[PDB]
This record gives sequence, structure tokens and C-alpha cells, in this order.
Amino acid sequence: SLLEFGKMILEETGKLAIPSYSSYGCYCGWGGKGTPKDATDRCCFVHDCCYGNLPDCNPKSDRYKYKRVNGAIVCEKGTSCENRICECDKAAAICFRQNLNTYSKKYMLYPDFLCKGELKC
Ligand SMILES: COc1ccc2c(c1)c(CC(=O)O)c(C)n2C(=O)c1ccc(Cl)cc1
Repeated sequence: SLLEFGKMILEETGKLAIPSYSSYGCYCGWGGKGTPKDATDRCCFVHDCCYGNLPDCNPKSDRYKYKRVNGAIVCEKGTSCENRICECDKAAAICFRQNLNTYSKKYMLYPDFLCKGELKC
């Protein structure tokens, strides 16, 4: 679920999901179109695509379970949707962590009109 994903992001990066990753670039918090602005935004594009692989799951509300194994995120067995949603969120959180070195506050609250065209998953 959104809140869990937010906590996972905080644990991983030390940044609050909202507002650090809720309105970032073209795809974080509201993706849809355009070329991702940077690596972090690309994390969101892929996460969007990942959720898109699950048209009959409900990532915003469905809660999954995960544990920490010496820092590593391990998605624990739930329903198929929960397992897949967890792996999507896990990837995004790790991707955010791996790209903190280029994260730019200038992309927070990025305007929609600067995101043009469709980029295929
Ligand atoms: C390819 O791009 C997508 C597609 C679907 C998406 C998202 C991004 C995000 C992105 C986000 O909030 O990070 C959410 C939440 N989507 C959904 O969950 C969703 C769930 C159920 C149905 Cl039936 C349809 C869509």
C-alpha cells in the first residue's frame, strides 16, 4: 500500500516519501508521459511500469508484508498481488537509494506541461 511504500522509502533513503518523491519529475507520484528527468525519475517510470504489469492488483491499498535481513528487503509470502506489489516497491526504494547522489530538489513539484510524449515500458 501507499503508506507502506512511503515507510519503505523513508527507511531506505532517509527522505520522506511525501514530499521528496510524491511530485518529483514526470513520473514520481503522478507519472503519465514525457522523458524522465533523471535517474530518480526513471525509478518512478519503472515503478509505474511495474504496477502496470498488475492491472488486476490494487497497489495503493493492498498491504503486503516484508522483513529486513541485515538491511536487505525480503518480501514475505502473501497473495500473488501482494508479492508482486512488494517486489515493485522494493525495487523502487532500492533504486531511489542507488540514485540519491543525483537527486535534485529542482524537480520537486515539476510542471506537467514539461512532460511530453509517451515512453513505452
Ligand atoms: C504504467 O503506469 C502506471 C499504471 C498504473 C498505475 C501507476 C502507473 C501508478 C503509479 C503510482 O502511484 O506510483 C498506480 C498507483 N497505478 C495503479 O495502481 C493502478 C492500479 C489498478 C488499476 Cl486497475 C490501474 C492502475
